[PDB]
Amino acid sequence: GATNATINFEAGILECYERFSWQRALDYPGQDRLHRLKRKLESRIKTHNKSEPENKRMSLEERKAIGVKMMKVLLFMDPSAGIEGFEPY
Amino acid sequence: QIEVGPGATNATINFEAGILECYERFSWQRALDYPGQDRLHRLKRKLESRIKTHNKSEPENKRMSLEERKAIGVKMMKVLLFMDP
Ligand SMILES: [Br-]
Ligand SMILES: [Br-]
Ligand SMILES: [Br-]
Ligand SMILES: [Br-]
Ligand SMILES: [Br-]
Ligand SMILES: [Br-]
Ligand SMILES: [Br-]
Ligand SMILES: [Br-]
Ligand SMILES: [Br-]
Ligand SMILES: [Br-]
Ligand SMILES: [Br-]
Ligand SMILES: [Br-]
Ligand SMILES: [Br-]
Ligand SMILES: [Br-]
Ligand SMILES: [Br-]
Ligand SMILES: [Br-]
Ligand SMILES: [Br-]
Ligand SMILES: [Br-]
Ligand SMILES: [Br-]
Repeated sequence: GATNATINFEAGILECYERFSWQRALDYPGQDRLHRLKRKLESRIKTHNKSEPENKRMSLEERKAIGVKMMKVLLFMDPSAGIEGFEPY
Repeated sequence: QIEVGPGATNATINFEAGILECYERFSWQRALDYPGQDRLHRLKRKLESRIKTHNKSEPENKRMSLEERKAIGVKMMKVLLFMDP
């Protein structure tokens, strides 16, 4: 529910920790935090997906893309994936 | 783990202050379940403590409040949000 939405949002959040860690900006307790979040969302995704029909199931990967989009919208940024898609103004 | 420089302390505080801002924005979608609300409140509480401790560890002209650090965090979040590996 609010559980699905919250999972997808948290999957975007995870993707951002990951991107930041890739750029060597995430500190060591931050990377512990990233590992806890990934394990926790994995277990939460397994459970949520097990309680829905086949066609209402989504991998972590798909969900990350959903949460990244949510994050863009909330921060008032163009919602399109990737570096392509900006408007001029 | 990934090896990082001393710059990552402040960067991670700023980053996480951007994260917190996002949770806060998402919350106003009432889309945030109880474990999500607890994660947000705990984030804010721990970040305030880290900010106070880090600021107390720095000159004065480098000290920054939570609201200033969120502003830095959101700047970083634009860059990150549009470069997908
Ligand atoms: Br959603
Ligand atoms: Br450290
Ligand atoms: Br932490
Ligand atoms: Br993604
Ligand atoms: Br903003
Ligand atoms: Br934009
Ligand atoms: Br898209
Ligand atoms: Br779009
Ligand atoms: Br993206
Ligand atoms: Br890209
Ligand atoms: Br537009
Ligand atoms: Br490394
Ligand atoms: Br550094
Ligand atoms: Br920074
Ligand atoms: Br978080
Ligand atoms: Br809340
Ligand atoms: Br706040
Ligand atoms: Br300050
Ligand atoms: Br403040």
